[PDB]
Amino acid sequence: QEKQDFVQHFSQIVRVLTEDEMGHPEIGDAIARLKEVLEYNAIGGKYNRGLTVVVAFRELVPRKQDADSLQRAWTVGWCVELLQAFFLVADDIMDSSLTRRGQICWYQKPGVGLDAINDANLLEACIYRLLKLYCREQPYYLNLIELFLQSSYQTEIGQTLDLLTAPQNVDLVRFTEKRYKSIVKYKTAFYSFYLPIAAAMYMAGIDGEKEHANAKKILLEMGEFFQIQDDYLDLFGDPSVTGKIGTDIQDNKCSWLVVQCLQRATPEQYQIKENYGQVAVKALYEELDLPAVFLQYEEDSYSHIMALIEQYAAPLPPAVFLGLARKIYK
Amino acid sequence: QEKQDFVQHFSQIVRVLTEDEMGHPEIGDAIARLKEVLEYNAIGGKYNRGLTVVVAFRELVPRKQDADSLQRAWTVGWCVELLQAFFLVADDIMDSSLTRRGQICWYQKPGVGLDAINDANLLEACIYRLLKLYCREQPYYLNLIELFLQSSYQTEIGQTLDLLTAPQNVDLVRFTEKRYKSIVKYKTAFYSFYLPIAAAMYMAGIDGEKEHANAKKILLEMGEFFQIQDDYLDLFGDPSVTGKIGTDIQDNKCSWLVVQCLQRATPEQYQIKENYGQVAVKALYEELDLPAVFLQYEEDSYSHIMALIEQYAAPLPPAVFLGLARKIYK
Ligand SMILES: O=C(Nc1cccc(C2=NCCN2)c1)c1ccc(-c2ccc(C(=O)Nc3cccc(C4=NCCN4)c3)cc2)cc1
Ligand SMILES: O=C(Nc1cccc(C2=NCCN2)c1)c1ccc(-c2ccc(C(=O)Nc3cccc(C4=NCCN4)c3)cc2)cc1
Repeated sequence: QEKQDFVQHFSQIVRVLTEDEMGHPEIGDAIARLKEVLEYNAIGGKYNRGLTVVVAFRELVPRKQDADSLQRAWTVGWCVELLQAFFLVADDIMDSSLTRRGQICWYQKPGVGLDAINDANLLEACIYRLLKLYCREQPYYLNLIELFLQSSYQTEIGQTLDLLTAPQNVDLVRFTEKRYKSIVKYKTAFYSFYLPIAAAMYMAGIDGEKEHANAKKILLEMGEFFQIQDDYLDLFGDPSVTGKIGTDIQDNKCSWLVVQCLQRATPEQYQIKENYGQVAVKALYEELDLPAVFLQYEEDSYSHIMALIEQYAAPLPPAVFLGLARKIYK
Repeated sequence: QEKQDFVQHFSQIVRVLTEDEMGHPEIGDAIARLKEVLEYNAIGGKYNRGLTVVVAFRELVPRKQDADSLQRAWTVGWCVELLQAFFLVADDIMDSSLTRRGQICWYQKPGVGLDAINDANLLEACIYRLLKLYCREQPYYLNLIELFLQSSYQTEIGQTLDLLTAPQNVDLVRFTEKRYKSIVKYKTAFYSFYLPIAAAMYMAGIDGEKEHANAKKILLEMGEFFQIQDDYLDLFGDPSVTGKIGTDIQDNKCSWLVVQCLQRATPEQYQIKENYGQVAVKALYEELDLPAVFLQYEEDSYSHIMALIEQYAAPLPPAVFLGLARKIYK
């Protein structure tokens, strides 16, 4: 039910971002185009990240939430969604993707193409316009600005690392465990899991370095499991349950699965760079019982995350972290 | 001589941006690549914008400049240069350019291609890393963050507007004066002329809304002349004096020259969308005495800028604005 109140707030988000027309009509055409970029690219996902901001926030304070406070929590939720849209529009260009969210990628639209690059940059910019519009008088204004800038930088560094690692031709010597973890941490975990809780945290007046560092320990480990599950499901999931079918192996992805395969292949199995990149790695993954290795790692990972929450949650409510965990773990 | 002290400070800029290796070796390869992006893309221009920050700054205070203060002025100079590099790397992709600064465009490098998009984003991100590293304890920290974010947004809006206006096929009904001015203002004038002085301004403790608004009036008008001269010189300049030869007409640019041509062409001359986009518009421009129209507009524009400085400079030293004007006007 909540997610809907969050999705409701978008037309106001868009309204507010397309107001300058009023004060500066000369730029009207550019603003109309920005509105298209918003509506194409910010809508249509699951909104778990932006929603995480609202749930966290509302779990992290009880009587300090008048209508304006909740409004800011929604806006900063949507800022996370804009950050994500900025990455995705740009990542889709970089990897020559065709579809996104069951839709043609913004850039594959006739009349868009590589103009999508500036479109992506505008999505980014809209983050800091919303923060100024809604949060500039707030004590946590600067903390949120720096948080979104740091998240972007980490993500971009992760993406660099990913591009160096899986060039758009087989090479498996790069696909190591330490490199995999490192890509997941910077490219996915920081912005997907730390950013949304940390922002809620700052908005609740919880600005301590120690507390953020504790929350981060928990959340980066959750992020890591998330992506690994993601990788497992890409291949071994049911498209009837998941809502897409996966192309990791074809794409020369540094998947958890291929990293696991490599540290557990006799040289015969090793090569086999003869089937990585288009059909069945899939058969070899099953020969090495990677589904059982996953099942086992998931059990250990859950144990590990529960101890992490035990050790590192306080003085925050465990529920904030437990909520995420329940979602991650079927 | 100064410009050299500014260019000297780069290897420290790069050193400082590539330090995280020390604390986080897992990301080493990504950092090495970032260092390449810096050195390819931030070096090789004229550095007028970043240099404008140092000259302004040093003209705007007399005994309040110890070694650390001058260091910050240099760093924020270089932040402007990084902003510029971010735009240029990205603009070069969007318009399928071949060369930049007498060099192959970063993205045309074999092994780079559309990865340049993330490279561009990293240049952007490095702005706010330098500001944090050097300026976070300064009273003007937040003002500079917001200034660089606003400059980026304006520029991106300008670029949108430019893309809507000169799609990569002839149409001349879009090439109006009001649209031209509007593109120059947002795409070029804000970040090239207002940003560098305003940052120097903030660093000197001059944070007044009124003063910034006055400085802006002067500087956006300087920006406008700059670009118009740029357009004139593109065609009618001497490549032996300028250091490049111009391709505006071929590229379907909204040049000042074509805007002037259109409001002064009988329908015969009008069409003539038969020669706009590849050889000689050039002959028709001379038939309409556009070089004399330029010469005249330049004389009026100089008059106008001197009155603007007279009226709007105080309480800042006229020299800060006069220095720029002297450079703009042969
Ligand atoms: O509202 C839900 N969770 C929620 C949202 C916001 C905050 C919280 C929360 N709990 C307390 C603290 N915050 C929980 C919720 C509803 C449906 C789901 C649901 C959505 C997608 C899936 C699913 O597709 N999982 C999955 C697997 C692999 C990848 C992804 C995925 N999602 C984003 C990009 N990739 C997602 C599973 C469950 C998840 C969460
Ligand atoms: O150091 C010089 N000017 C300067 C630099 C920084 C601050 C100031 C300044 N005066 C007091 C306040 N700030 C003046 C300087 C040295 C050589 C030049 C020079 C460089 C290029 C040109 C020239 O190519 N002009 C020109 C024409 C059209 C375009 C461009 C251009 N430059 C950046 C992108 N396009 C440049 C003319 C003169 C300009 C300035």
